[PDB]
Amino acid sequence: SVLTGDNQQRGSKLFKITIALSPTLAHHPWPGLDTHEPSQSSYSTIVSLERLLPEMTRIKRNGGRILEITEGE
Amino acid sequence: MQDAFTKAIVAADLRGSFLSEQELNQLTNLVKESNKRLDAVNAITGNAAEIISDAAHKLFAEQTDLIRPGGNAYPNRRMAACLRDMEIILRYVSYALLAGDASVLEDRCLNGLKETYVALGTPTRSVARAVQLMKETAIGYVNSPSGVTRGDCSALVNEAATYFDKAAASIA
Amino acid sequence: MQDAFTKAIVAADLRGSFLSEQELNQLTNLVKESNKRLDAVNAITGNAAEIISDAAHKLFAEQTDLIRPGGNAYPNRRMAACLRDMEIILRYVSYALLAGDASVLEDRCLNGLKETYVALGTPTRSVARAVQLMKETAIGYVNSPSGVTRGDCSALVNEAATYFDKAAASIA
Amino acid sequence: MQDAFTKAIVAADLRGSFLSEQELNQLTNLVKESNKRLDAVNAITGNAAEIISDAAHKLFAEQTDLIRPGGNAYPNRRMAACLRDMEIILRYVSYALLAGDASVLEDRCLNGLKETYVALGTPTRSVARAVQLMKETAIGYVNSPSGVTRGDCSALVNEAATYFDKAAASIA
Amino acid sequence: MNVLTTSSQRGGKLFKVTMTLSPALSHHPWPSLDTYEPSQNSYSVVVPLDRLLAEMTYIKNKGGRVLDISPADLEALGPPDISSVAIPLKVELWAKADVSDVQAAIVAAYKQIFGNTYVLESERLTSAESLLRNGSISVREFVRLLAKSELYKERFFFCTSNNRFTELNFKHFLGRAPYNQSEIAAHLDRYQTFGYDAEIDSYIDSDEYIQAFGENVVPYYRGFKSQSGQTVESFNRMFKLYRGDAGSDTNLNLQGQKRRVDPKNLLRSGRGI
Amino acid sequence: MKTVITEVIASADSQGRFLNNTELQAANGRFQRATASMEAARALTSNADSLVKGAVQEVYNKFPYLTQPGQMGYGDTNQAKCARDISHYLRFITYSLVAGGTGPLDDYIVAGLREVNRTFNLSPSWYIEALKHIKGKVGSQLSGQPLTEANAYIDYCINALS
Amino acid sequence: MKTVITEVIASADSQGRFLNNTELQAANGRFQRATASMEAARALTSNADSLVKGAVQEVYNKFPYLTQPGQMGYGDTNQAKCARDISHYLRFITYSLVAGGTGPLDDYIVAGLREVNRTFNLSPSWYIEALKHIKGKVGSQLSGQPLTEANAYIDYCINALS
Amino acid sequence: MKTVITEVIASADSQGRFLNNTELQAANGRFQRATASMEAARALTSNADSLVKGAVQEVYNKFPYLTQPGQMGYGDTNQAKCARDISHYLRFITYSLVAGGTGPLDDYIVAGLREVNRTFNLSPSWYIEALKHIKGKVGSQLSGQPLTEANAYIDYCINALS
Amino acid sequence: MKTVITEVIASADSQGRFLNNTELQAANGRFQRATASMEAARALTSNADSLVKGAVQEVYNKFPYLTQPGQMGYGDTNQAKCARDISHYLRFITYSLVAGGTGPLDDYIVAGLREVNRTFNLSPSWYIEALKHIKGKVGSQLSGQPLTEANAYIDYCINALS
Ligand SMILES: *[C@H](C)[C@H]1/C(=C/c2[nH]c(/C=C3N=C(/C=C4\NC(=O)C(CC)=C4C)C(C)=C\3CCC(=O)O)c(CCC(=O)O)c2C)NC(=O)[C@@H]1C
Ligand SMILES: *[C@H](C)[C@H]1/C(=C/c2[nH]c(/C=C3N=C(/C=C4\NC(=O)C(CC)=C4C)C(C)=C\3CCC(=O)O)c(CCC(=O)O)c2C)NC(=O)[C@@H]1C
Ligand SMILES: *[C@H](C)[C@H]1/C(=C/c2[nH]c(/C=C3N=C(/C=C4\NC(=O)C(CC)=C4C)C(C)=C\3CCC(=O)O)c(CCC(=O)O)c2C)NC(=O)[C@@H]1C
Ligand SMILES: *[C@H](C)[C@H]1/C(=C/c2[nH]c(/C=C3N=C(/C=C4\NC(=O)C(CC)=C4C)C(C)=C\3CCC(=O)O)c(CCC(=O)O)c2C)NC(=O)[C@@H]1C
Ligand SMILES: *[C@H](C)[C@H]1/C(=C/c2[nH]c(/C=C3N=C(/C=C4\NC(=O)C(CC)=C4C)C(C)=C\3CCC(=O)O)c(CCC(=O)O)c2C)NC(=O)[C@@H]1C
Ligand SMILES: *[C@H](C)[C@H]1/C(=C/c2[nH]c(/C=C3N=C(/C=C4\NC(=O)C(CC)=C4C)C(C)=C\3CCC(=O)O)c(CCC(=O)O)c2C)NC(=O)[C@@H]1C
Ligand SMILES: *[C@H](C)[C@H]1/C(=C/c2[nH]c(/C=C3N=C(/C=C4\NC(=O)C(CC)=C4C)C(C)=C\3CCC(=O)O)c(CCC(=O)O)c2C)NC(=O)[C@@H]1C
Ligand SMILES: *[C@H](C)[C@H]1/C(=C/c2[nH]c(/C=C3N=C(/C=C4\NC(=O)C(CC)=C4C)C(C)=C\3CCC(=O)O)c(CCC(=O)O)c2C)NC(=O)[C@@H]1C
Ligand SMILES: *[C@H](C)[C@H]1/C(=C/c2[nH]c(/C=C3N=C(/C=C4\NC(=O)C(CC)=C4C)C(C)=C\3CCC(=O)O)c(CCC(=O)O)c2C)NC(=O)[C@@H]1C
Ligand SMILES: *[C@H](C)[C@H]1/C(=C/c2[nH]c(/C=C3N=C(/C=C4\NC(=O)C(CC)=C4C)C(C)=C\3CCC(=O)O)c(CCC(=O)O)c2C)NC(=O)[C@@H]1C
Ligand SMILES: *[C@H](C)[C@H]1/C(=C/c2[nH]c(/C=C3N=C(/C=C4\NC(=O)C(CC)=C4C)C(C)=C\3CCC(=O)O)c(CCC(=O)O)c2C)NC(=O)[C@@H]1C
Ligand SMILES: *[C@H](C)[C@H]1/C(=C/c2[nH]c(/C=C3N=C(/C=C4\NC(=O)C(CC)=C4C)C(C)=C\3CCC(=O)O)c(CCC(=O)O)c2C)NC(=O)[C@@H]1C
Repeated sequence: SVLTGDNQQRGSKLFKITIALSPTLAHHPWPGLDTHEPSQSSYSTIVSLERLLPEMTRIKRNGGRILEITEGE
Repeated sequence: MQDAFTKAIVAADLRGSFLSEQELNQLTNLVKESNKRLDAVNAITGNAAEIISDAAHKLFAEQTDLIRPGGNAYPNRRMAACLRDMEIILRYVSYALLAGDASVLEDRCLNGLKETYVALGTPTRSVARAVQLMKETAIGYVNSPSGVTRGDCSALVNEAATYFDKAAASIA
Repeated sequence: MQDAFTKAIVAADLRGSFLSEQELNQLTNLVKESNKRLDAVNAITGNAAEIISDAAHKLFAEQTDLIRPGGNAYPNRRMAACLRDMEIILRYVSYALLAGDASVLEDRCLNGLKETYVALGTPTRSVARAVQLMKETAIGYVNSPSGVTRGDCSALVNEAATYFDKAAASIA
Repeated sequence: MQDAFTKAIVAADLRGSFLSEQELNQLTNLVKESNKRLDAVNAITGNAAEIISDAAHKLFAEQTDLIRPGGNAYPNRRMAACLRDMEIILRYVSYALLAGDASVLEDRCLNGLKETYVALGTPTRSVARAVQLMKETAIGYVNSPSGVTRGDCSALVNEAATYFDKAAASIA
Repeated sequence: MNVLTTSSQRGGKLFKVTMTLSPALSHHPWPSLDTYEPSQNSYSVVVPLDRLLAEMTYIKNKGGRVLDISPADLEALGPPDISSVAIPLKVELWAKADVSDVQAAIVAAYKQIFGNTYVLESERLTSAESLLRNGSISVREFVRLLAKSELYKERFFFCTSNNRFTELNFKHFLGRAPYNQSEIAAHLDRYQTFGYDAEIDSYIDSDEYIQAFGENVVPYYRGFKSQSGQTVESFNRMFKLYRGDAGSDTNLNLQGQKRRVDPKNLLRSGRGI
Repeated sequence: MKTVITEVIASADSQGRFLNNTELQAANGRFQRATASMEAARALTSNADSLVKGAVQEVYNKFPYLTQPGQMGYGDTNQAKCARDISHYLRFITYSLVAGGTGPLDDYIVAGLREVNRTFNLSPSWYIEALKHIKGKVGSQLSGQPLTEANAYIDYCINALS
Repeated sequence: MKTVITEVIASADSQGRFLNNTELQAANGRFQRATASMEAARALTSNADSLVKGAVQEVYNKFPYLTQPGQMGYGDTNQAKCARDISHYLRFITYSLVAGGTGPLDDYIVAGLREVNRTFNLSPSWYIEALKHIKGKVGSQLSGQPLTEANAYIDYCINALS
Repeated sequence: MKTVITEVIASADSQGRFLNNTELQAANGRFQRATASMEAARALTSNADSLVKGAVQEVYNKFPYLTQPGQMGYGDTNQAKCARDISHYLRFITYSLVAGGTGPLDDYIVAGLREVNRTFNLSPSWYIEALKHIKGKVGSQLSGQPLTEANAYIDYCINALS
Repeated sequence: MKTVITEVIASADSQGRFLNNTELQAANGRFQRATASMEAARALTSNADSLVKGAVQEVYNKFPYLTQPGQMGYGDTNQAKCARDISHYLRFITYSLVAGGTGPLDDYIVAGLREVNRTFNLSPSWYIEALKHIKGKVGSQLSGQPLTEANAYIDYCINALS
């Protein structure tokens, strides 16, 4: 997701992370095995340096892996 | 407590006004029906014992478990209660019918009845059922008397129903 | 949620039985009125804005103090809320009217309403008043429409009333 | 119950100790003021009726709606209550003033007051107002008496205020 | 307790009073020191309006003190219907969402995130809405912006105590009610050191979030239906936290921000640490 | 609120018994009476205003000094109040006629009458005159039972006031 | 003894107040009704005997076995009693009509009914039939309000018995 | 807690009336006396210790056997307690003087005195001596009203103990 | 009758306990005050008459219309009464001072005040003026505590009357 502006109101240096998405990370609210969306196999979210550690760790434990990290700007 | 007349008053009071002529005409006509109204009540009271007796029989024929060991109408003690309760509800309904207002029945009996029944473990469902059974029997009498001047009681009959139903609903 | 049909079903279910033929005939008839029923709803929705606008004007003409500093409809912020609320109640009422059942209204809207109003310090009396004011205006439209095939809507009109009144009562 | 003296004791008790000489000197001086203290009380009690009468007049001049049909001070019955209440609060305040301690006031009087007012639908705001109105009038007398030795009562006057205010706050 | 009649036979609004009993007020007829019975430390009576004044004064003149008074009409009312929260409903924001679908997620998000609390047009947040619908923000990220907004702090966090703000958060961000004091304590500490922003993050960051309503699903009420690792009491708590539809979390009401879940109830489900 | 109908219900309820013949007889009494009562109310309601003017006025004639400055009757506010009050009394009386019991009167007017009056220094006497003057006027527009009813209630207040 | 008149007095007395309009209305009801009530009583009083015979009889038809030896219906003494009793019930019913309240019935017949009946093993059922049979006969000699009144009271007992 | 001031409030409160002259008179009494009371307290507070030693001691002289092994007076723990106790009594007496009422005494010392003493087999007698011995010493350091006050309170306990 | 002394006895008696120091303190208060109280009484007693004349008079100035024919103030009988009454108030205030409590005032005058006044249509207002006028005069003959006392009691009535 291309950042239209700095997403985060609280301000630090912001990094764009692109992740391969497990079904767990974004299960659809459906009966049977939850399926992450087809359209976005790779969600891409800008993240403040402060929240970057948590976000990564949570991504890691969930199947999905970091395709690539890029500074937001 | 409250009744049709008193009620209208109270409303009028908060507006701060004399009664509207329109409003009088509600009461004026209400008066006219009195005689019918009364006989209706009289019919219930006259047949009371029966109404209940009847309803009970039917209630227990249907829900045989109530009267089985482990059920709620067993043993005697409980059974007695259950009969007593039915009666009460009836009594209140009648009261309302005369007043021409639900208030008395709801405040004196219904408000909190459900929860009581719940706490005890009485199945509210069945209670409601009984109330209906009663309703039908009661109407039966109200609507089919002998030696009364023949005419139309429907208006009253329906109001009667409603009262029974408020009961059924709030209990249920 | 619930409505006339579903309701009757549920009742039938607890008895454990197919629907009684008598009971079908309630629903059969209910269907027939549909068209009338619908137009009623349509009339409310069509006039919504107005209904409220109107009722409000009258409400404030009566209880001048609500809009005075220290009153409950002052200042703007509060006024806004009060208008919003009126509308909501209306919205629900309409819903009910279509469903042919009070439930939706009771569960979403009325349930807890009194207590809220209390906690806030909102004078329940006035709220109730507003609801009635609305009622009358609303009926006004339901009952006097334009381009509709002429017939008798009373049955619907009364049911409408009842809904409004349940509202008035539970709030009050 | 409690009062200035008793209080200091209690504190001392939990430390497990005789009273500190410093602490005695609080009480010693408190005694000295007695005479002033007393006259203060006397002034309130002497003028009681008036204090209230006055405050009320002003209260109703301000909040006209209270006395209008639909308001909280209408009808007579309610009005009576409202007067009675004011008085009570006063009574307590006086008590406190003599004791030299808020407690009595808080525990007997203020405790539960707010909630009552809420449940009834009495507007707490207005109640608080009345309390203040009283306060001012009362001070008026405390501070301007007849036949009393001229001197400074401020210390007492302020403490008086505080009591009134605790009242106002907890009610509000 | 349940009251069985709303009004006295003579017309009169019954009020239910609750008090802490005292030995003077009721005592066993035994020899030795006078004791009340333990099970009635908090006693409750229903009194007409007329006797209310005298009854309350007597209670207070003895060692009693009035825990609370409440009209018997409000009391002796149904526990709130759970019809609408038994099955929440659930909103998904698809990618390439229509103008309308985005709207409907926004509304739902306000409703859940703010409690039935009304949000005025001036209160609403254009900027964060603007981000949703051109992409760039998830539903989960929007939710994090709301709970960062002043509007949110003004209502739930600046009026009440942290202990209440916690459960108030538990409800908005997870349907669940809180389970065990441990949870309340951890949030209180996190708030002291990290501060308000970290606390908010930790709900949205937590595994329950994402495991349920992970991303791009507006959060919905999980409680009221059986959840994993959820004490039973929690289910009763939910009935205290959630009163009806058209019941809210309001700072606006008299003594607006109190604690629905008495601290002793939390301690029941699990005491330790 | 005390009306015939409410009372018998109450009595029945206390004993825990169905409404039997006894009570219905009573009810019958009320409602039969109503026709007269109702008539009376229509008459008072219509002439309300005029009765009020006349009364207020009367009071001043009866107690000239009230209109002097520094008194209670003096300055419009007070006059307005005085009007209001008398109108309120009339409204309750009309209500009572219709309700068929003193109920409405008792609860609005009578209960707490004394203390109100004491604290604001309203002299019962005044009200009374108002009423009397009224009674006199009513004694023209009405006749027979309708009249009788009107009186009863008007008096009931006189007695309560005094 | 509970009659309309006694009750309103009682209610007035409890509150500590003079009889006001409320109560008189009620009283009025009792008096206007009386004319019908009184009529009914004259009718029952006259046909008493015949009603009684018919009733007693009925009971036996309804419960043949009673007349068999070793039973309660058997031997004249018992029959005499049975007659007496029904006659007593009738007298109280007449008394009530006139008094204009259930009073007389309550105090003589009803209070203690159960225990008496239990200790002597009188089956309510019997009495009931008696009454019903009566009611049926009365349903000829009377008409309109007079009838209605008679019924009310007769029933009141049925309900008490059952 | 019972002091002069609390009581008059209580009495006033019960009847539901304002503090009038009657009560203030009483209050005044308490305040006038205080000066003497206060003095007495300062005197006891200062000599506390010495009074205590002397008392404890006395008791042993009076009841030699207590100090023998296997008795209560024997072994330091007990002696410590014995000291403590007497000191507590003195503290309450000082508190009472200042409070201007028996209140403090009643609630701490007196209420439950008996049962405590019974269950632990403390003989009232002992305490008493302690007190008496004290009273005697106090009868030197004080004089006039100050003295009188001290006595009153000391005694009050004697009476409660016995 | 409520005086300081009676009350403490009462309170002592209720609890079932001996008069302890607490109550005596209170008593003492009453006695110390008496000297002032007594003085005040001697002063009122002496000037009685003159105070009375002045008061009665005042009332008439304040309410001219009273002296007009057909009013209450009119015709000697009434004037005599009016005098008497105020003299009764004067004698009883004096009694209270001496008794050292409101007691005498309460049962003799305050009790039943309202209803008496209602049934005979005595307007409290009047009395009040009388008192006020008095208070003003007394505010010359007396000074310091004696004065203060006199006031207290005079007022106590004002409050009771209003
Ligand atoms: C009968 C149709 C059904 C039934 C009834 C039932 N009720 C109880 C117990 C109680 N019944 C009541 C109800 C009332 N008491 C009142 O005063 C009023 C008016 C406000 C009502 C309607 C109450 C409160 C009790 C408890 C007091 C008592 O026992 O007298 C029972 C017995 C259960 C028990 O454990 O007490 C029963 C059986 N339940 C059924 O099974 C029927 C379907
Ligand atoms: C309606 C449920 C059934 C019915 C009623 C009915 N009643 C009347 C007329 C009267 N009914 C009464 C009855 C009473 N009046 C009283 O004062 C009392 C209590 C003491 C009663 C019970 C009276 C007196 C009348 C007037 C005429 C008469 O002789 O009955 C009517 C006729 C219409 C009217 O209101 O007058 C009707 C229809 N009759 C039915 O067939 C209905 C099923
Ligand atoms: C009743 C409040 C007033 C009224 C209504 C009325 N309507 C009809 C008949 C119809 N009205 C509709 C309207 C709708 N049907 C739908 O499906 C919808 C939503 C898409 C609407 C708005 C229709 C289709 C009919 C049938 C065709 C027709 O209009 O003739 C009637 C006639 C009764 C009947 O349908 O059997 C009436 C009376 N008219 C009044 O007089 C009332 C004031
Ligand atoms: C007057 C300034 C305002 C006002 C007062 C008001 N109060 C009531 C009713 C009650 N007030 C109380 C008060 C107390 N409860 C306590 O415990 C204490 C302290 C110990 C007090 C002072 C209580 C108990 C009641 C209820 C019972 C009663 O009969 O009073 C009312 C009437 C409420 C009603 O609806 O009947 C009123 C009017 N309200 C106003 O309008 C003023 C601003
Ligand atoms: C304070 C608001 C006003 C004020 C007070 C004031 N009073 C005194 C002195 C006394 N006042 C009393 C009054 C009483 N003592 C009692 O025992 C009783 C109850 C029966 C009362 C009512 C007394 C006895 C005294 C002592 C003698 C005297 O009156 O002078 C003073 C003097 C200072 C002092 O502390 O003694 C003062 C200042 N005077 C003001 O200026 C205030 C308006
Ligand atoms: C003693 C081993 C420990 C202790 C006990 C203690 N209890 C209280 C006060 C109360 N205790 C009870 C207990 C009961 N009341 C009952 O009726 C029953 C049996 C049915 C019990 C067991 C109660 C109710 C009270 C409060 C009221 C009363 O006096 O009855 C205290 C005093 C508390 C106070 O501050 O008043 C104490 C000390 N606490 C200890 O110190 C011990 C560890
Ligand atoms: C220290 C002076 C005394 C003391 C404190 C103490 N507190 C706890 C535990 C808690 N304190 C709180 C209270 C709060 N809730 C809030 O919202 C706020 C801010 C407004 C506070 C202060 C809470 C929730 C807890 C629970 C656990 C936690 O740490 O958050 C303890 C620990 C004991 C326990 O958890 O059972 C202590 C020691 N108590 C003392 O002994 C000191 C005299
Ligand atoms: C208007 C007729 C009267 C009035 C209303 C009023 N309401 C509030 C505040 C609230 N009103 C509600 C209402 C509802 N919540 C719901 O969800 C529903 C049904 C779904 C309803 C009807 C709620 C939730 C609130 C609280 C949140 C809010 O900010 O509104 C107020 C403002 C209260 C305040 O003190 O801020 C008012 C004024 N009051 C009047 O003056 C009219 C008589
Ligand atoms: C008219 C004969 C005289 C008069 C009267 C007058 N009344 C007041 C003030 C009040 N009057 C009442 C009376 C009622 N208010 C009610 O709610 C009811 C029951 C429905 C009654 C009968 C009350 C309660 C008041 C108090 C405050 C208020 O205005 O409501 C005044 C003002 C006196 C004052 O100082 O408050 C007056 C003057 N006016 C005249 O000119 C005549 C002498
Ligand atoms: C008639 C249907 C049956 C019958 C009756 C019968 N009755 C008794 C005994 C008693 N009957 C009564 C009844 C009353 N006496 C009263 O004073 C009153 C109130 C006014 C009533 C209703 C009483 C009290 C008795 C018991 C004492 C007595 O001997 O009078 C009997 C005899 C029973 C016995 O054990 O001796 C009988 C048989 N006889 C029939 O043929 C029918 C079966
Ligand atoms: C001294 C004259 C004799 C003596 C006494 C002694 N006392 C105890 C034990 C207790 N004494 C008390 C007394 C009080 N405790 C209080 O809280 C108060 C109120 C302030 C008093 C007066 C109590 C309660 C105890 C019981 C337990 C305790 O630890 O205090 C003992 C010990 C006996 C035992 O079995 O514990 C003794 C010996 N000691 C002497 O030397 C004298 C003979
Ligand atoms: C003086 C301000 C006005 C006045 C007085 C007056 N009084 C009466 C009648 C009575 N006076 C009293 C008062 C008292 N009697 C007592 O026993 C006591 C307590 C010790 C008091 C205060 C009483 C009881 C009466 C009524 C019966 C009696 O005759 O004693 C009247 C006569 C009124 C009448 O007869 O209806 C009058 C006129 N007279 C004036 O000029 C002033 C207006």
